[PDB]
Amino acid sequence: FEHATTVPNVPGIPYKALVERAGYAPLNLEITVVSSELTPSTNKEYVTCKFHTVIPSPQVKCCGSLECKASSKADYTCRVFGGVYPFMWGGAQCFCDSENTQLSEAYVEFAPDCTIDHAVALKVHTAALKVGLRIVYGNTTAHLDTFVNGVTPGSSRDLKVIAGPISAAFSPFDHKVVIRKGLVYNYDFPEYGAMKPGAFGDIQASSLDATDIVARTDIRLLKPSVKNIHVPYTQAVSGYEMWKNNSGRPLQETAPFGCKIEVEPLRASNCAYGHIPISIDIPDAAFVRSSESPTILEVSCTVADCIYSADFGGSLTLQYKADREGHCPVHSHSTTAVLKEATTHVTATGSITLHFSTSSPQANFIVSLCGKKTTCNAECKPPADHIIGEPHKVDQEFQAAVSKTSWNWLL
Amino acid sequence: FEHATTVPNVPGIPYKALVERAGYAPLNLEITVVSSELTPSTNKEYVTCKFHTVIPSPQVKCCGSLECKASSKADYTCRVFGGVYPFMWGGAQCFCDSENTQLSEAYVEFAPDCTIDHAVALKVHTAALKVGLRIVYGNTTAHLDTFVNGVTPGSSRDLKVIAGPISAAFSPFDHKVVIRKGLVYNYDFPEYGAMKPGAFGDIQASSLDATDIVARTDIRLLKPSVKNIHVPYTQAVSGYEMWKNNSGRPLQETAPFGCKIEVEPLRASNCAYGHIPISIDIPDAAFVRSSESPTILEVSCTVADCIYSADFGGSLTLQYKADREGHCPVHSHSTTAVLKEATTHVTATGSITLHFSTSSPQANFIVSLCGKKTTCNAECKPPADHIIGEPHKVDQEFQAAVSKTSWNWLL
Amino acid sequence: ITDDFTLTSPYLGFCPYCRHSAPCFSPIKIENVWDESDDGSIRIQVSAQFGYNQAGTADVTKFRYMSYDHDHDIKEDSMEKIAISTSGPCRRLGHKGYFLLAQCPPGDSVTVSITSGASENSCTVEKKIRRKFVGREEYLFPPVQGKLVKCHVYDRLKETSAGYITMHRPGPHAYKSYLKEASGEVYIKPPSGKNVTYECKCGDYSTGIVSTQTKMNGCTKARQCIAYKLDQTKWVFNSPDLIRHTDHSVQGKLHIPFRLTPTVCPVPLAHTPTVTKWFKGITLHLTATRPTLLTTRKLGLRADATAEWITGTTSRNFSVGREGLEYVWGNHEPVRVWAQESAPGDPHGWPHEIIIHYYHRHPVYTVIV
Amino acid sequence: ITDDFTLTSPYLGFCPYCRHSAPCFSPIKIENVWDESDDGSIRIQVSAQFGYNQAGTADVTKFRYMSYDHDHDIKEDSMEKIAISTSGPCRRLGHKGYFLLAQCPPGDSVTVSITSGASENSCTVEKKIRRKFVGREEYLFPPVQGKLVKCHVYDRLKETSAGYITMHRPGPHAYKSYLKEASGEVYIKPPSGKNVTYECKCGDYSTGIVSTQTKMNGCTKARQCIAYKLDQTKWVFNSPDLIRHTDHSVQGKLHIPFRLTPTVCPVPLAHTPTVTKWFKGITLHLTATRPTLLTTRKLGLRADATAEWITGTTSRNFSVGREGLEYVWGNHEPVRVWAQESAPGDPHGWPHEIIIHYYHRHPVYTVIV
Amino acid sequence: KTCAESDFVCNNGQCVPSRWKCDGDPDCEDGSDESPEQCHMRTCRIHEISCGAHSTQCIPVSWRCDGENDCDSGEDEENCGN
Ligand SMILES: [Ca+2]
Ligand SMILES: [Ca+2]
Repeated sequence: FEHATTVPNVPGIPYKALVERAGYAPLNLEITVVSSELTPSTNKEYVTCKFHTVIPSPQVKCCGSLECKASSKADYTCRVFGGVYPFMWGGAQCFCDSENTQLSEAYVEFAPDCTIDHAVALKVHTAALKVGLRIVYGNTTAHLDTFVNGVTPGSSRDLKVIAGPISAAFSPFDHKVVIRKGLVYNYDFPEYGAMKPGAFGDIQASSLDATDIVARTDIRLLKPSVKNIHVPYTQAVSGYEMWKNNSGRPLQETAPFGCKIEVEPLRASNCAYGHIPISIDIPDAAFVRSSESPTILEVSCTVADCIYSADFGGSLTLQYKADREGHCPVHSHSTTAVLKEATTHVTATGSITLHFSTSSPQANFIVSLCGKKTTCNAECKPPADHIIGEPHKVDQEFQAAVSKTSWNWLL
Repeated sequence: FEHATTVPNVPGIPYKALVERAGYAPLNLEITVVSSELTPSTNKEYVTCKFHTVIPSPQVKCCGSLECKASSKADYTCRVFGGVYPFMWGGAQCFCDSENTQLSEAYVEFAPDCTIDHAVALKVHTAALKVGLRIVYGNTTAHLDTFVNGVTPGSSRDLKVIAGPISAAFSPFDHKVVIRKGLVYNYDFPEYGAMKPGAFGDIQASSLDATDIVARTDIRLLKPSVKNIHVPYTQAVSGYEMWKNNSGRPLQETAPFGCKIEVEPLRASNCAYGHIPISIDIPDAAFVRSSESPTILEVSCTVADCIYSADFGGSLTLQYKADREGHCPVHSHSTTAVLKEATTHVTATGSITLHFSTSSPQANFIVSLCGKKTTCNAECKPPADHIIGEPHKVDQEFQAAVSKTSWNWLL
Repeated sequence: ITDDFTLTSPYLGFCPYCRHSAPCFSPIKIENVWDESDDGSIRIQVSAQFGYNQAGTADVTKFRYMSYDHDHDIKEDSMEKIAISTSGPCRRLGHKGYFLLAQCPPGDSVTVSITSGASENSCTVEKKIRRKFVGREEYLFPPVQGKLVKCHVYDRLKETSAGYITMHRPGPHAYKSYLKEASGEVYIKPPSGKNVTYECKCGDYSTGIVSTQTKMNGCTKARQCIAYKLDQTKWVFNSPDLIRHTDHSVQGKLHIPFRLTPTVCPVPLAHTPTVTKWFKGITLHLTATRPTLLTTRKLGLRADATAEWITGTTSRNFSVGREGLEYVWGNHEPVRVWAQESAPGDPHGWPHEIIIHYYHRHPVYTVIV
Repeated sequence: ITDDFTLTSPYLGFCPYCRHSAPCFSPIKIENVWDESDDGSIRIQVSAQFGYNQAGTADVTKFRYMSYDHDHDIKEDSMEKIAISTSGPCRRLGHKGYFLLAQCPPGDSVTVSITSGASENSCTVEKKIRRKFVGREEYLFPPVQGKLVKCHVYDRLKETSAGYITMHRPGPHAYKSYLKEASGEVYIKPPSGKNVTYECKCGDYSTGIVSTQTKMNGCTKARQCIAYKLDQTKWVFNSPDLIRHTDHSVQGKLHIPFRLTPTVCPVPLAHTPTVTKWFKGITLHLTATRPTLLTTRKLGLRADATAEWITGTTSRNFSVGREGLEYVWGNHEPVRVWAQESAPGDPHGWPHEIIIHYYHRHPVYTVIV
Repeated sequence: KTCAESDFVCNNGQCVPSRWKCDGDPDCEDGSDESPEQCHMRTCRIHEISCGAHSTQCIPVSWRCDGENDCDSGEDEENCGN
């Protein structure tokens, strides 16, 4: 028998519910979320690191014509000079005076040790949402995982749970996102093939060891004017390091709703937002006829001093007279008063002590114990301590938050 | 023969007065104060300095367990950790695995070098006053140092003086004062017993050599996880050092009225404020009757130039004639004019020159040569030099600081 | 890749400094310096092969020298004479071929020099090496006990491949001491037993290989003629300070040792703060003797994260609402704090306390109503 | 309190930073560094007794330290191998027992090291050392001529005492080399000519005293049984890296040398200010090449004191009333200045310019009248 | 539970930090942390000398010519001075 329900997406805290069918004993139902990671569909386009400029030994021709060719090396640059005189340890390298020519050469490559701090550029879209559920009902536990889309059910061995579409929708990742050393940033890198000198993506490559490196660092050679031989060069500041200097706060400490971003599959696990509705089909085997559930007469509810706080402040007690031994689920039919325990053992004429966590100044909520419904009204004070490390159980709802005394004072 | 007067409380500046009787020539009576201390009563309660934590060697019991009982030593924090395997230069210090515990403890005691750097906390009240003043009467000099209440007298060689209560009473010290290294601050330290970590008074003790001291520095012990044996601990920043860093200006350079402050008895000496009334009696041995005192008549005034300032600016000349040669005191009855000289040698038809100072634009003041009064007036110009190192000998008064020309103009 | 080391030779370089602080030709010229380790280590590449004998028989405590004088050969000296420094003397952790490891205090220049011997030389290059820490909570010495975090240190073991460096065939190496200016003619001379390859152009281009003092065809000035040795074939590094050969193709590939290897390392933990709780707020009595980081962020629809390196013993006032607030402090785990609705007054009894209670919470909904 | 050093012994500490930049067990471990002097003197306390031979007969040029060998005995070394350094080398000033005094420029860490050839260690701790001056007018070196104030400086004489140190019974010290794992069982092997005691829970708790190798019953692993020696009786300090005895009572005391004493002390005098006089004010013309403090205050009921460190050549303007002010520049004695009335205009002016003189004085009280 | 990837795995599965591996000190129950299989070795430690040149047994250097054998062979009580 299916049972439509709406469950808030707040991992860790439960959501009590009661499912009832005519001619059948009521069954307790609780739904708890233990993990919820949203995994965007990524697509790498290039990686980058700090370029290491290499300058090959300059070739000189003793007064003969010289000119280079065009190669596929990254940021290749030729400059031919006329009227030089190189001086090595044994001086006068060329025999020919004021007519020899030398040509420079410079091309960039990935640093030998940049295999450990390479920055990966990613493009992400269409953020899904996968949740690991945990549901129990009538003394049996079920552990399962399912998606959030409205079609595919994450099936257990016996269960069939269809998690409906989630009302709210957001993604902490922007359109473009970079990755380095396990920290997930939020940048807008230049696209492939369009570099900018001194900014991020100064040197591009499809893979770490790939030979198709493309870079632009606007190197410009200079005509040597020193007695000995050395090829001078001027280079723009490294772009990746410059980005690293003022990288800013990573998304691990900036994403809203409390998501903690993992790096290996680029997850956003364990954060709370919105309401995810589900449709659970309970197998018929779990139910039981109404002739087996204990019957109870004269159920009365007395309320001890409570506090509407995150923790289980409110106390409860019941008086009854049953006819046979058994265990009877308990649950309250109010949307702003969550109980503590579902199954309880019922003796002939005993008393049960409960706990609950209200969010309303007055406790006008109906408690349903094994089918019998009772109402009890009370009045209790705000909490004393005003900082807790436990998230709240219910919402304000802006209706029951106003006391009965204030209500009859206004009206 | 008693006389009542009020000497202004300004050390170093004498003021001139006379006494008149029946058939007795007036005699000079000037009162001056050389020193005046202001000692308030103190009540030391504790002395503090920077601590030095002494962490005893940890205790380990092999294949067993132990408990630690608290002691009375200052901030004795103790813990026990179960399942440790201590190591040192010779490994395997315990013949037991995950069953032998260790004992970690720490306390606080006075530094071995703070016997000079200690800060003493005081609490002062009922600031009394004593003054040592010089009296010259009849060309006779006496030195007395009496109190300020109108009860205790000061007697030396038939010289009785009574000092009345001061017109205005204050103290340069606040309720709570603190002393270190011979200079006094002005701080509000916590009461003896309520310490706060990281602030002044982190350690309290009756004396630097006391046995039982009390302090709290929130010593908290971490869990040992290193391979060898060593106790971990974290502590708050030493409060005394922080206060020394953020002390502020000492009271030596903040006390008003110029009270330079000593530190051995916690005095406050040599400053000027208010008026102190004085009653003094003179024995008749210094009194001369009118029979032997030369009688002076036909007094006259003329002055070369008068200029009002702090020092003796104006110059006054006197013309007279008498019957006998001797000594005749000269005095100015006006409160805005004083005479530098005290006694003069009078002749038959001589002429003496006198120095006077005045704070009024008009030098309209009378003088009394052996009781013979006469008018004396002139116009005085403002001084060119507006910065000097001598306090003004007279105070500004109304109906005198206004020039006669302007007085006529507004009338 | 290649690992045999008997057919490569060191070379001279134009060191920007020297012993006398001048542009100098030294056999200890250095090309690159790397400081990408979280330990302070440094990999230095020099122009004098370390840890190898004259013939390359892989001796631990010998290194090639490439002497100054003409008829240049490769000699060796004891390894104890080597010593590198940045601002003060610093230790050495390994050596292999051109590269030698290091660990030096922060400074502004890197120096490698030979201490004693017949010739003393040095080489300094401007490179800003500054102290770096791991994670947060800047420290100065690694603590005895602390949290373990993932580091990245160089591997001091020599047999760890990190990269790819090339060599090339040696180029011409001219010498001035092979020419004589005695009279109106040019004389050349080779060393004892060596066959130089003289060649120069005055009148027309010419070459040749000789063994003793050889006459010229006829030509006045010997400055314009050159000569070099041809009996050399040892590979050299692709340095920017050598004459390129005619072909200049890659001959052999050898390794750059000391691969950067991930590992663990301890980091200090701060002093745990003391928390004071006030209505819809929180105050932290933080304390740290060295720069430590404190980051907060809300759990609602807006984050407005804050990061500030606090250094003293301060007190910060944070605002926490119904949604929540998480904060980290140093290397500690994140901790979450949720605020409830507890305002002064009472929602019963009298209206004058009901309005007080309802004013602090939602201070605009009660006003309009 | 005792002064004989034949009843004590050194101990092995755990220095956080040895020479090879790693936690280590060292004999030259230092515990505290006191920096409450006024000339830069430092009282370092280490874990090795100085000024005594092996038996402790008060020899100037000898010092003790425990040996790394397993038959741990106190050994000897020459005194001139001990060096102190923070940033540059420190110059030693004395030594007695654990302690030794030094003096050297500020840095960020204090190190002592044995620079011998056999055993060479270098402990190091993190201590913030900053240079301290006395009084005002911050200086670098004590000037030759100046006023004399009260400094507080450690005295080099070792016969003084300011402190109270304790020693306790030396705790157990087990060695892993006293066990064997020959075939299946354990062999407890004492050293040559000495007695060791073994306490173990091999099967059940047991103990025994022997001086020669024996065979245990029911043992299968070497680790399970540990044997230590019983020849340790000399008193040892209660450092937090040792193991306390079963009682751990105070059983002797020694002095902390180099007490703090007052001493006459020089301090520079700043350049005398040049004063210019203007109506109801003062214009000081200051100058100073180093941070100098100038402080002023009034003589009336309200002090409005001001203190400010200046470092350049600047001028400050002050206002002086009828009651006057005092200013204390640098180290010089206080000087007091009183101001009088010198407003422009004759108080007996024939024209109506009587107001202007009565306007500067009493600016408000003359408008109404 | 699942052992951390940051810690070492013994033959017994005990999880210990990687620093304790290859330090000449048994930090794990079965001794696989210092076994020659998990750590490459040639020369012995400073305080231990190889014995027999066949079994490569290492014993403390103080165990020489003491009068008692400390090896599986008989090369322990010879070549020592008086
Ligand atoms: Ca190990
Ligand atoms: Ca033996």
